[PDB]
Amino acid sequence: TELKIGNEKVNSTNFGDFAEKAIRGINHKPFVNSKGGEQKITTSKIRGILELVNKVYNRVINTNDVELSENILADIAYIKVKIAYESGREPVVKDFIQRTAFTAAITDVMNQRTRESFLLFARYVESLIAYFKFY
Amino acid sequence: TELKIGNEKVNSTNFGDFAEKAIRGINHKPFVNSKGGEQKITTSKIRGILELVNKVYNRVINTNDVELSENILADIAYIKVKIAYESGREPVVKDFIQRTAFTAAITDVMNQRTRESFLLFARYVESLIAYFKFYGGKD
Amino acid sequence: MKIIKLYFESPVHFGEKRLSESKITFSADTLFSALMIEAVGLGKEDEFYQLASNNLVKFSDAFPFIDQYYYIPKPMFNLKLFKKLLYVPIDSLEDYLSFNLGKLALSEKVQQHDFKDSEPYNVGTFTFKENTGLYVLIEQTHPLLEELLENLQYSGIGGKRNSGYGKFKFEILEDSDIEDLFSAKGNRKILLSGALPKDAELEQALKNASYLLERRGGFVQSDTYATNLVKKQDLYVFKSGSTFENSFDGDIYQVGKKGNHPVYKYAKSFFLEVS
Amino acid sequence: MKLVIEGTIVLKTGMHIGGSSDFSAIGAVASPVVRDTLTRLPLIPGSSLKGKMRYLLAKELNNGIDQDEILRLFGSSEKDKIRRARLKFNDIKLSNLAELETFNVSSTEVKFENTINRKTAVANPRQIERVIAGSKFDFEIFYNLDDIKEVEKDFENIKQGFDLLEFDYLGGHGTRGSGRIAFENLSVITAVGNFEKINTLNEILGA
Amino acid sequence: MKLVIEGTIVLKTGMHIGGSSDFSAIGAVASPVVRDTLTRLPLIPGSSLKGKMRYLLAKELNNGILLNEPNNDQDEILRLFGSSEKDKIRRARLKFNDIKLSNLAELETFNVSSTEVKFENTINRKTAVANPRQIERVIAGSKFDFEIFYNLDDIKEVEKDFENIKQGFDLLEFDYLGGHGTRGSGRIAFENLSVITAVGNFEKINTLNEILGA
Amino acid sequence: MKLVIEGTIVLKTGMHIGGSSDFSAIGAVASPVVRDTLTRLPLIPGSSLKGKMRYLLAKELNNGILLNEPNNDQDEILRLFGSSEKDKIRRARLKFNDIKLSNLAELETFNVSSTEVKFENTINRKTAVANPRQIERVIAGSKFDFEIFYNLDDIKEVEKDFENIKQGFDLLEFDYLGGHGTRGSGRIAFENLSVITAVGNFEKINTLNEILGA
Amino acid sequence: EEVEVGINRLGVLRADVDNLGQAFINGIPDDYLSISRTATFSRAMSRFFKNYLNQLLAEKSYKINVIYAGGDDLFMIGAWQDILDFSIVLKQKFADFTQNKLSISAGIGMFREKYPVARMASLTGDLEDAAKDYTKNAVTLFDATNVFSWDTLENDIFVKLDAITKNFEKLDETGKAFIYRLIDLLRGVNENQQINIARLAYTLSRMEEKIGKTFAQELYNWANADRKTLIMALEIYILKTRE
Repeated sequence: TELKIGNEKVNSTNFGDFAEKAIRGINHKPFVNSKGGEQKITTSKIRGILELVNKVYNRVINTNDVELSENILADIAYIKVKIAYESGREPVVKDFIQRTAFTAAITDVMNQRTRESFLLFARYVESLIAYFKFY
Repeated sequence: TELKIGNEKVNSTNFGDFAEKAIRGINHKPFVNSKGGEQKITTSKIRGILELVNKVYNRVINTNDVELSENILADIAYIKVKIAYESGREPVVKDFIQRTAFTAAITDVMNQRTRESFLLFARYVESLIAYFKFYGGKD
Repeated sequence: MKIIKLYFESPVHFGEKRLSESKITFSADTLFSALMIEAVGLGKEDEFYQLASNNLVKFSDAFPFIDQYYYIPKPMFNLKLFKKLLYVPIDSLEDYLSFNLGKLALSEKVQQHDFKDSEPYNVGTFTFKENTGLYVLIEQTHPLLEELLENLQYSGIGGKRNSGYGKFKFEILEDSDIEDLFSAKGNRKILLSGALPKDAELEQALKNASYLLERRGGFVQSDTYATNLVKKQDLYVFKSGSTFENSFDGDIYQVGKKGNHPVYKYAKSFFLEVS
Repeated sequence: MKLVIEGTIVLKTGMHIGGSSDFSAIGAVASPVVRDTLTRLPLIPGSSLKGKMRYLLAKELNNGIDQDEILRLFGSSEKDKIRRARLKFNDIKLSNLAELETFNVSSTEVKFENTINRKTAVANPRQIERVIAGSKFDFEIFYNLDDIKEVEKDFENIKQGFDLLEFDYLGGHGTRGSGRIAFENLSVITAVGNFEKINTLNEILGA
Repeated sequence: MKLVIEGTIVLKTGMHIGGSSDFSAIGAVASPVVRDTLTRLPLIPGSSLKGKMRYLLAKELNNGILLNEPNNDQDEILRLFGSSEKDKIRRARLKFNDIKLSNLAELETFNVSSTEVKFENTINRKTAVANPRQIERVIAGSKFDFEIFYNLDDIKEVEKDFENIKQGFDLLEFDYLGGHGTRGSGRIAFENLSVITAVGNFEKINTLNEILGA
Repeated sequence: MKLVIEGTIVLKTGMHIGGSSDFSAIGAVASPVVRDTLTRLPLIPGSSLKGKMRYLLAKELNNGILLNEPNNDQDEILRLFGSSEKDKIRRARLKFNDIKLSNLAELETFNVSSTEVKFENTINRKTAVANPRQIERVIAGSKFDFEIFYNLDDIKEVEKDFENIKQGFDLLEFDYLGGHGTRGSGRIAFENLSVITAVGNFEKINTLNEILGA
Repeated sequence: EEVEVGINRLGVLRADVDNLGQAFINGIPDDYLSISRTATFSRAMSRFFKNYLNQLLAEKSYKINVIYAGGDDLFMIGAWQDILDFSIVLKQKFADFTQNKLSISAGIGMFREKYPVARMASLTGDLEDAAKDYTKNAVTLFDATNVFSWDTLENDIFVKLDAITKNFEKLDETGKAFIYRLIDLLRGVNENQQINIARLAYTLSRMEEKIGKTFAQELYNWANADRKTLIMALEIYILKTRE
């Protein structure tokens, strides 16, 4: 219930508000294009990010063990390499991964190795989808 | 037991008439779509919002303490982000939430963080269901 | 002149004739009978009866009182002249020349039987509300009366003992500004106990008398009276709020002859003199 | 002398007790519990406590044959022997209502029962109102002492009745989950006067 | 002389029991399980268990059918559960007790609440249209630690009384306990049955404790 | 006596069933499978099994059609499943249980889960605008041990009662059980059906067992 | 056991005449006095009570036993379905006998058949005494919480019982679990109000296709306007539709 991501703590009370203020920061200084101009992350990229999390979430949710499976931590590493691929593909997903501390959260999920930490990470990510679709 | 949501303070004496007035303001001044026509919020999504509240309202009933546990507040913050997400996809439910303020009510629940405040919120939301079905709403 | 306020923790039961009724006060002979039953309890019977025979512990009967107001029954004035009224304050009577004590109830009980049917019975009662109760008035207070009163608050005034009604905690809180009414001599007397004058002074005691006879007397309890429960000789006293010109003074009549120990009945006057 | 038996009635379940002459509505509970006529707070009659102790003394004392001690301790009105009741009971009101509202719950619950017909399987619903479990009724009992030589015997046979009541109920529909009591911190203190050997009474109540 | 029938009841399915039938939310779960209003533990009454024990025994102590009133049925059942005739009245040698949930902490180690809501519906044959009901029932695997008082008075029938109460328990093992049982709820199984005296040791508690702990 | 019907239910495909009582991700499966609330195993409720075999039996016992009410249908079907008609309440002779999963041991030998997720969508037939959804359903090859209690009270009708509970099982063999059955889910099968008396031994237990395992 | 229609309960009645004590404090004044005239009033009242009430209970064959007779004492015991509707015609007959000058305070309660009649008479005399001071014309119905004036009783309840009886006997699948649920939400609105009125509006909406597109509107506006006179109306409908 901690997720000390890079600088601070988001618990299971304000994960939505943290996603809200993160996205609120995004759509007030949107990423200036490398060719000059403005763009937003599109819905399909951010939806693929959510589906990429929720493939693992479906396997995690129905197992009561607070210890995450050793197979699951491998899939969390695969989340890391998939967002690395997409993030290296385009700059808009690069700083969307940078700004919302996605890699920091996923490393802290490796570090804690608890189900509830992953569940609150998935809580956070679906709140990112929620407040992105709200704007 | 106060919950000043957007314009008034709703205790356990003046919320059902407020929900009645808000819905009566909806079904006589309805939402005009961005396509040309008139759009009313469907029964299925407002009921989806209703049992979205209810699946933690069933846990708040069997508690004695007033300060709710972190499990309950986690589910409340989840309800808030789901209200935002379903609100984001279609604008009809978006200004249903913005017009009858769930979001201010639910964040006042997130501020007071007390059992009786969430019960008052739950009675407010179900009374919105009630007077939505009653005035104008097909049965 | 002294006050004995009685604050009750519980519903009480003062009957006239039967069990299912109740009233809201208890008369002077009830208090005297109770106190010398307690003196039987501690072996100071005859000294107590002589102390009440020599008129050192003459006392009133119990009256309703609410917060800092003490009441009496409406004096039967035989003037030219409210019929649903019962009590008026003792410092407010002459202007006659806002009342709630409590609520009566019928708490209703059974006797269990093993193989026979269960036997139901109802007990009338009255409940004093919060800042209320009863009080009596004595004259020339006595240490033995103080010794006997504290044994009565732990054995129950009232009718039905030991289950579980009449119970109280007494307090003197001696008078300040009501004994002056007693010392205020007047032209029209008011009785304040169930008195019966002796036969010598009875016929002179009706010059303007506006009395009310009231039968008193019931069964007799002891461990050693008459080997079963017998009645007592019913004796016929005036009602409390009677009104006179000729002051009498009654006495305490033995109504028990058949049982080995006697049975007494306090009936002597306790007057309030007004205009 | 005259002694005070003090303690409390910590309640483990039930206590449907008594029953009033109020008109039973269709509605809510028919046959409600007994409550005070002014304050409307739930209390037990002291007669029901007195009668359960009398009954549970009666069924066990002289087991095989009323007796002396069932009249020595609880009064008699026979045609040959009449005895003053050595005990003294008061009606016991609900005490810890302040901390029975710290759980934000009512003093009295309503319990929903029925029978079914064996023949037709048609149910027959009743509502019965009873005080909630976990009530604590602070009680006081006084003692009409009149002989020093019987205090220890009386106290060992009322403490025997004090524990025999814990395994039975107290009033109402007992054999269907009601009325079960427990007795916490029972003690004795002299009302007036001064008794000398109060230690054995106080320990036998604390035992 | 006055015994305590101590054991437990485990839940293998379902078991919705009790319930104020006043009104839920629009909202939410209809017909909740009755709980202890103090501790918020769902409990079985003594009445539910006693009625189900008396119903099944009077099917078996007949043998078979039961089209009877609760009073005029048997001798060995009236001896145990009581009767209320005018003159053939028998005091109930049993005393049932309210039975609250005991292994709440063991459920908390599995991190689930002590009850669930079960979504059920009904399909109209005319229209294939649902009718959803939400029924709150306790979870399976909850243990109900219980104690039943047996106030002994006669010695010549203790063994018969305890062996028929044992067959009452193992008869209730093959039936539901309250609520929507035939729809698959309420199945119970009894464990660690034992009887222990009030004070001291009475006599022949070993024969009773072996006919009970079978 | 009492008859305990024991067999097992293998799944041939799918079996999405129920609906929780739990939060769903944005994400992922809404309408998940109905599970045990304690051990998180999937279960088919005995109510759902009862509803489908009751519907299929009441359908077949007329001619293959029905539009009546559950309390207004055949005498045999009320004799098995029960009624609540205001004059005659036939007490239900059958008694189902919730059937939680049994072979989690061998399904973990394959290192597969207990349940799959079904990605399945809707295509607008005017605009070809898709709409996806995710459905959780149980992995095919799962075995459920079920147990049914039957109140042996009559003798003349038990062979009649076990000829059409077998026929009810055989009718539900050719049909689905719960959820999206007309789209290919919930196909079940039955095997190792055995009847065993709970206490004692009914004498006509052999002719029931071959009318059961036929 | 003759009344095999409603709930097997026995009702008793206590009554007296309003303002009678002031009627004898100052009977007839000076200026329009002969001696003989005021006696005719009292003999007309007394003969009205004895002869007229005996004839009235004779002509409509009521299951009512009678104990007292008078303007201060009246005690009748009988079936509740027969003394509840005798109270309104008693009110009408004493109203047009007095020519709408002197009225009735009455008290009616409902009792178990096996019950001590002394307890019945005391409890219903106290029930009337609750309605007596309310003097004013009033009758209380079975409890001190239900005290209604005569016009309120007649008009309000006996059309909001006649409407309930007229409508719910037309319907084969509403009576009477819906009436019990409606009663349960109606009697509990006294402490918390907008919750129960909102659930009431929702559940009147959802029965509006069965109980009627009109009938739910009168149930809603009656529950908003005069709901103490409808909870008693549904209660006595339930009591007279028992078994």
